[PDB]
Amino acid sequence: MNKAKRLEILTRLRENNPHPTTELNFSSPFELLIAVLLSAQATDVSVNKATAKLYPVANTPAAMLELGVEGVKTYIKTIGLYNSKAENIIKTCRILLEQHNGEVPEDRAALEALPGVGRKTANVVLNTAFGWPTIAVDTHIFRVCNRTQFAPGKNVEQVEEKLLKVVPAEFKVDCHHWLILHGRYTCIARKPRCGSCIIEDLCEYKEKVDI
Ligand code: SF4
Repeated sequence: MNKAKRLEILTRLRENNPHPTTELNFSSPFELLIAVLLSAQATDVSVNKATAKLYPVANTPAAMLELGVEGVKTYIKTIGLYNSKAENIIKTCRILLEQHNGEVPEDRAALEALPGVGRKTANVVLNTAFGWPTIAVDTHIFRVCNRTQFAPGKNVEQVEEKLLKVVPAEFKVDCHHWLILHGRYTCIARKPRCGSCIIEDLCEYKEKVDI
Protein backbone atom coordinates (compact mmCIF):
# COMPACT_ATOMS: atom_id res chain seq x y z
CA MET A 1 0.00 0.00 0.00
CA ASN A 2 1.28 3.71 -0.03
CA LYS A 3 0.64 7.28 1.25
CA ALA A 4 -1.59 8.41 -1.62
CA LYS A 5 -3.76 5.23 -1.49
CA ARG A 6 -4.11 5.49 2.27
CA LEU A 7 -5.23 9.05 1.94
CA GLU A 8 -7.88 8.14 -0.65
CA ILE A 9 -9.27 5.30 1.62
CA LEU A 10 -9.61 7.83 4.54
CA THR A 11 -11.22 10.42 2.18
CA ARG A 12 -13.87 7.82 1.10
CA LEU A 13 -14.60 6.73 4.71
CA ARG A 14 -15.11 10.46 5.62
CA GLU A 15 -17.44 11.06 2.64
CA ASN A 16 -19.49 7.99 3.59
CA ASN A 17 -19.76 8.94 7.23
CA PRO A 18 -18.28 12.36 8.18
CA HIS A 19 -18.69 11.85 11.91
CA PRO A 20 -18.40 8.16 12.97
CA THR A 21 -19.09 7.19 16.58
CA THR A 22 -19.75 4.34 19.03
CA GLU A 23 -22.97 2.34 18.82
CA LEU A 24 -23.27 2.53 22.65
CA ASN A 25 -25.78 5.16 23.79
CA PHE A 26 -24.46 7.88 26.08
CA SER A 27 -25.02 11.54 26.93
CA SER A 28 -22.02 12.16 29.18
CA PRO A 29 -18.37 10.84 29.74
CA PHE A 30 -19.66 8.99 32.85
CA GLU A 31 -22.47 7.30 30.93
CA LEU A 32 -19.90 6.26 28.27
CA LEU A 33 -17.48 4.89 30.95
CA ILE A 34 -20.24 2.76 32.55
CA ALA A 35 -21.49 1.53 29.13
CA VAL A 36 -17.93 0.53 28.21
CA LEU A 37 -17.50 -1.27 31.57
CA LEU A 38 -20.80 -3.12 30.81
CA SER A 39 -19.49 -4.07 27.30
CA ALA A 40 -17.20 -7.00 28.24
CA GLN A 41 -18.50 -10.28 26.67
CA ALA A 42 -21.75 -8.50 25.78
CA THR A 43 -23.30 -6.97 22.62
CA ASP A 44 -23.84 -3.18 22.23
CA VAL A 45 -27.58 -3.91 21.91
CA SER A 46 -27.51 -5.84 25.25
CA VAL A 47 -25.69 -2.93 26.96
CA ASN A 48 -28.08 -0.31 25.49
CA LYS A 49 -31.07 -2.29 26.72
CA ALA A 50 -29.66 -2.38 30.29
CA THR A 51 -28.64 1.35 30.34
CA ALA A 52 -32.07 2.34 28.97
CA LYS A 53 -33.41 0.97 32.30
CA LEU A 54 -30.60 2.17 34.59
CA TYR A 55 -29.63 5.66 33.44
CA PRO A 56 -33.13 7.26 33.93
CA VAL A 57 -32.90 6.24 37.62
CA ALA A 58 -29.14 6.72 38.30
CA ASN A 59 -26.62 8.34 35.96
CA THR A 60 -24.02 10.13 38.12
CA PRO A 61 -21.32 8.53 40.42
CA ALA A 62 -23.36 9.70 43.51
CA ALA A 63 -26.74 8.29 42.39
CA MET A 64 -25.00 5.10 41.36
CA LEU A 65 -23.34 4.72 44.78
CA GLU A 66 -26.75 5.34 46.47
CA LEU A 67 -28.23 2.49 44.44
CA GLY A 68 -25.54 0.12 45.79
CA VAL A 69 -24.04 -3.17 44.37
CA GLU A 70 -27.26 -5.04 44.75
CA GLY A 71 -29.42 -2.14 43.34
CA VAL A 72 -27.14 -1.98 40.24
CA LYS A 73 -27.42 -5.77 39.71
CA THR A 74 -31.24 -5.45 39.60
CA TYR A 75 -30.98 -3.19 36.49
CA ILE A 76 -28.08 -5.04 34.71
CA LYS A 77 -28.80 -8.77 35.55
CA THR A 78 -29.46 -9.44 31.83
CA ILE A 79 -25.79 -8.78 30.94
CA GLY A 80 -22.96 -11.35 31.18
CA LEU A 81 -20.72 -11.17 34.31
CA TYR A 82 -23.05 -8.62 35.90
CA ASN A 83 -21.95 -9.51 39.52
CA SER A 84 -18.31 -8.50 38.95
CA LYS A 85 -19.44 -5.65 36.65
CA ALA A 86 -21.67 -4.26 39.47
CA GLU A 87 -18.66 -4.41 41.92
CA ASN A 88 -16.33 -2.63 39.45
CA ILE A 89 -19.02 0.00 38.84
CA ILE A 90 -19.47 0.87 42.56
CA LYS A 91 -15.71 0.93 43.17
CA THR A 92 -15.10 3.15 40.11
CA CYS A 93 -17.83 5.59 41.30
CA ARG A 94 -16.16 5.84 44.73
CA ILE A 95 -12.71 6.62 43.23
CA LEU A 96 -14.30 9.25 40.93
CA LEU A 97 -15.98 10.86 43.93
CA GLU A 98 -12.92 10.89 46.18
CA GLN A 99 -9.93 11.30 43.88
CA HIS A 100 -11.43 12.90 40.75
CA ASN A 101 -14.28 14.83 42.26
CA GLY A 102 -17.17 13.14 40.58
CA GLU A 103 -15.62 13.65 37.11
CA VAL A 104 -14.33 11.20 34.56
CA PRO A 105 -10.60 12.30 34.30
CA GLU A 106 -9.09 13.17 30.90
CA ASP A 107 -5.94 11.15 31.67
CA ARG A 108 -4.88 7.68 30.45
CA ALA A 109 -3.03 6.48 33.58
CA ALA A 110 -5.89 7.70 35.84
CA LEU A 111 -8.52 5.87 33.72
CA GLU A 112 -6.37 2.69 33.54
CA ALA A 113 -6.17 2.71 37.31
CA LEU A 114 -9.95 2.30 37.55
CA PRO A 115 -11.39 -1.17 38.24
CA GLY A 116 -12.42 -2.92 35.05
CA VAL A 117 -10.90 -0.45 32.61
CA GLY A 118 -7.62 -1.35 30.85
CA ARG A 119 -5.45 0.32 28.10
CA LYS A 120 -7.85 -0.33 25.20
CA THR A 121 -10.82 0.82 27.25
CA ALA A 122 -9.04 4.01 28.44
CA ASN A 123 -8.15 4.71 24.78
CA VAL A 124 -11.72 4.12 23.61
CA VAL A 125 -13.05 6.47 26.36
CA LEU A 126 -10.44 9.24 25.64
CA ASN A 127 -11.23 9.03 21.89
CA THR A 128 -15.05 8.75 22.11
CA ALA A 129 -15.93 10.96 25.04
CA PHE A 130 -13.05 13.55 24.87
CA GLY A 131 -11.92 13.57 21.22
CA TRP A 132 -8.30 12.37 21.75
CA PRO A 133 -6.26 11.10 18.68
CA THR A 134 -6.02 7.55 20.16
CA ILE A 135 -6.65 4.53 17.97
CA ALA A 136 -7.50 1.37 19.93
CA VAL A 137 -7.24 -1.94 17.90
CA ASP A 138 -9.68 -4.77 18.34
CA THR A 139 -10.21 -8.01 16.28
CA HIS A 140 -12.30 -6.07 13.61
CA ILE A 141 -9.74 -3.29 13.06
CA PHE A 142 -6.97 -5.92 13.11
CA ARG A 143 -8.71 -7.95 10.31
CA VAL A 144 -9.51 -4.84 8.22
CA CYS A 145 -5.95 -3.43 8.46
CA ASN A 146 -4.36 -6.74 7.43
CA ARG A 147 -6.86 -7.59 4.64
CA THR A 148 -6.65 -4.14 2.97
CA GLN A 149 -2.89 -3.77 3.74
CA PHE A 150 -3.72 -0.25 5.16
CA ALA A 151 -1.64 -1.07 8.29
CA PRO A 152 -0.58 -4.76 8.45
CA GLY A 153 0.88 -6.32 11.57
CA LYS A 154 1.29 -9.68 13.38
CA ASN A 155 -0.42 -8.71 16.62
CA VAL A 156 -2.46 -5.84 18.11
CA GLU A 157 0.52 -3.64 19.19
CA GLN A 158 2.18 -3.66 15.73
CA VAL A 159 -1.06 -2.61 13.98
CA GLU A 160 -1.68 0.08 16.63
CA GLU A 161 1.83 1.42 16.22
CA LYS A 162 1.63 1.36 12.35
CA LEU A 163 -1.74 3.19 12.46
CA LEU A 164 -0.28 5.97 14.64
CA LYS A 165 2.54 6.39 11.98
CA VAL A 166 0.44 6.17 8.80
CA VAL A 167 -2.86 7.94 9.55
CA PRO A 168 -2.54 11.79 8.99
CA ALA A 169 -3.26 13.91 12.12
CA GLU A 170 -6.36 15.27 10.38
CA PHE A 171 -7.90 11.80 10.37
CA LYS A 172 -6.67 10.33 13.68
CA VAL A 173 -9.73 11.29 15.87
CA ASP A 174 -12.23 9.50 13.60
CA CYS A 175 -10.03 6.60 12.48
CA HIS A 176 -10.99 4.00 15.13
CA HIS A 177 -14.76 4.34 14.58
CA TRP A 178 -14.45 4.35 10.78
CA LEU A 179 -12.43 1.11 10.77
CA ILE A 180 -14.54 -0.76 13.36
CA LEU A 181 -17.90 0.12 11.62
CA HIS A 182 -16.29 -0.97 8.29
CA GLY A 183 -15.21 -4.29 9.81
CA ARG A 184 -18.50 -4.96 11.60
CA TYR A 185 -20.84 -4.27 8.69
CA THR A 186 -18.86 -4.68 5.44
CA CYS A 187 -15.49 -6.43 5.88
CA ILE A 188 -16.96 -9.12 8.02
CA ALA A 189 -15.01 -12.25 9.09
CA ARG A 190 -16.83 -15.02 7.20
CA LYS A 191 -17.42 -13.82 3.57
CA PRO A 192 -16.58 -10.09 3.25
CA ARG A 193 -19.11 -7.88 1.35
CA CYS A 194 -16.52 -6.98 -1.30
CA GLY A 195 -18.95 -6.48 -4.22
CA SER A 196 -20.58 -3.67 -2.23
CA CYS A 197 -17.49 -2.25 -0.51
CA ILE A 198 -16.83 1.46 -0.83
CA ILE A 199 -13.06 0.93 -0.84
CA GLU A 200 -12.92 -2.29 -2.92
CA ASP A 201 -10.75 -0.79 -5.69
CA LEU A 202 -8.21 0.50 -3.12
CA CYS A 203 -8.13 -2.70 -1.02
CA GLU A 204 -5.17 -5.10 -1.61
CA TYR A 205 -6.84 -8.31 -0.37
CA LYS A 206 -6.06 -11.20 -2.78
CA GLU A 207 -9.16 -13.31 -1.90
CA LYS A 208 -11.99 -10.78 -2.50
CA VAL A 209 -15.33 -12.49 -2.78
CA ASP A 210 -18.35 -11.26 -4.91
CA ILE A 211 -16.10 -9.40 -7.37
S1 SF4 B 1 -12.85 -5.20 -0.72
FE1 SF4 B 1 -13.50 -6.93 0.66
S2 SF4 B 1 -11.58 -7.37 1.87
FE2 SF4 B 1 -11.30 -5.29 0.95
S3 SF4 B 1 -12.05 -3.80 2.57
FE3 SF4 B 1 -13.80 -4.22 1.15
S4 SF4 B 1 -14.96 -5.93 2.17
FE4 SF4 B 1 -12.87 -5.90 3.11
